[PDB]
Amino acid sequence: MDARAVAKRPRDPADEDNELVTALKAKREVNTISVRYLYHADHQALTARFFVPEGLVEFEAQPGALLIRMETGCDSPRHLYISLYLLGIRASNVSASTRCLLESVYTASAARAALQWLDLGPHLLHRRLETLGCVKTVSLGITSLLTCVMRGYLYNTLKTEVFALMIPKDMYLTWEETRGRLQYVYLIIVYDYDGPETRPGIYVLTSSIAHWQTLVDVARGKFARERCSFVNRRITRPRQIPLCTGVIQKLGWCLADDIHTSFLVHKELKLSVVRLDNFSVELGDFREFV
Amino acid sequence: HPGFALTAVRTDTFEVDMLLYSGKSCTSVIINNPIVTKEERDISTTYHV
Amino acid sequence: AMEANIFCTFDHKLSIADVGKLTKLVAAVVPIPQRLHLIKHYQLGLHQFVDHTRGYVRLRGLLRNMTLTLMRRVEGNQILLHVPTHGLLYTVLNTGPVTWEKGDALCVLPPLFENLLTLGQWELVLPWIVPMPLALEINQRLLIMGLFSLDRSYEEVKAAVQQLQTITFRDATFTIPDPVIDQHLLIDMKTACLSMSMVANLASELTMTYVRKLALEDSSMLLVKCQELLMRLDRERVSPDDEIARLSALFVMLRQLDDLIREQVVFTVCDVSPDNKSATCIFKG
Repeated sequence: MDARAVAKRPRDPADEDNELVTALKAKREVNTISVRYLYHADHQALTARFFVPEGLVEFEAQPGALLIRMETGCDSPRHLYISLYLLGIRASNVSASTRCLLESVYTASAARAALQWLDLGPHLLHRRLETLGCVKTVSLGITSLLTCVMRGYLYNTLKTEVFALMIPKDMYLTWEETRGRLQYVYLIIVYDYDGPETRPGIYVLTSSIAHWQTLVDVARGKFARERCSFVNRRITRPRQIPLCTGVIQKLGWCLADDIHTSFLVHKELKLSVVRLDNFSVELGDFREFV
Repeated sequence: HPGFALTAVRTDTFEVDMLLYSGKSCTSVIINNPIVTKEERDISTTYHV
Repeated sequence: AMEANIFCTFDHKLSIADVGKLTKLVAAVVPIPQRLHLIKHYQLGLHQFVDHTRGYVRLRGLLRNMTLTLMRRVEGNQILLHVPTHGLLYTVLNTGPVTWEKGDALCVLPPLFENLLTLGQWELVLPWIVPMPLALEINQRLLIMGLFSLDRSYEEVKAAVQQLQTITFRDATFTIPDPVIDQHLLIDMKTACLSMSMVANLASELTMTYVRKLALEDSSMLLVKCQELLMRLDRERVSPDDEIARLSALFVMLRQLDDLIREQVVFTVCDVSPDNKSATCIFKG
């Protein structure tokens, strides 16, 4: 060790040669490959690759959407990768027109099997689902390829353009009238226990609150009817074991000025969505509140 | 013999060797230099060409 | 270009065959007790913590307090461990008995079972990496089997314990160990079970007065239904210092159970090889 080496400025990947360039320099050999500059070299976002059947890809042909993994106990493919837009067809928090439109658009064979698996089991949606962040490419076919980010700023390969995330309008919820320049966005599931079925609601929530206790306080304040329904089913029907009138998962941080309202088109059908351009994904697990 | 005379239908698959004919410069292919993309994992780094 | 690393020196001599045996664990997880720079081999693994009176939940708590590390190449006379930093991605070896799928969430559990290389007074043991639903199921089943420990004499309890002991998952059907030995409970399991049963018992006779006092005021009006539910439970079946002591006992007993209540979401997984023993994942705090 020496003083000059310690004081010297940090190493510079910015202009130092890439490894393949170093090797080809060492032997003095040239391949036809444009070896010098490696794509995705500066990428910070963590990327995963997923294969999906052809039926589900609709509304993902437009880049940007939440990709959800759902479970099926059968021996044959145990997990199926579903989109948030399709998941709305099950929620009771969707207007009749939007649910009818989604039901008409997603009438491919594979989609209805996932809908059967969602409600053919005793367990609620909470235990069945898990979130995978945001999807950003298409390669169509009988089986299509998706690429998706799990800790990311959401961008094209050259970063020539930022990719937004779209949320359907009926699911979007806000609990404050004024927005601080930073606010987080969460996934919200609530259950109605008064009806015969355990009828689930699907929500997406933007809030300037980062601390769990106050967020849960506000959630229990707004969802009081659903909490009362949970208590009512617990008292009314013994030997039944209900749980977690609502669950929370943290999914995103975004700069509040970025939010816009936009329309989305596929199969020359028109959907209404809310849009977040300069979005980023931060992933936590599900958590329960009562 | 029952009171019907059913007809059967079945498929057979063959393995064959082909000859494929074409004319001089009937199709043209336009290509660029191969471009390398990186995917980083701790124990092994992979590149796509 | 070097990076942050932890150096470990095996104090006992290692034969060539032993080094070849250890090198198969290129990227397995290894816990270390403290974040030193030059650690001695006795500290690696969970062997120094295992005991004959102390139980599984003590190991879980110690592992929660433990610092998780990842392995790097083994070489001449030294082995290198890389401590992960949040939100980078790493390669891990699936030492657990359960296969993984894309998008699974993982957490670390103390082990329950080739074998790994040993020395004269030493063995090397590593914790399990398990998907979260199975971790919940196994903790629930082992704790509930701790409850049945008292009634074991009757044959119903034996059959129920056998049924609880078996666990099924995706192409996995292993059996977990019975938490009782010689019809006796290990002391940590006794403390955890007693704490849960006490916090259950205390709430039954404490809530009624405070609930009925608050019933006069609730504009959210579900607390009155809570009071009615407690009264229906009653149908199914003091000096202030004692009261304050009872409240303190309730909350300290609840805190004792907090050792088992929350799960560290250590890893989330990226696509896996057909060599499925090996998989990639992103480290989470």
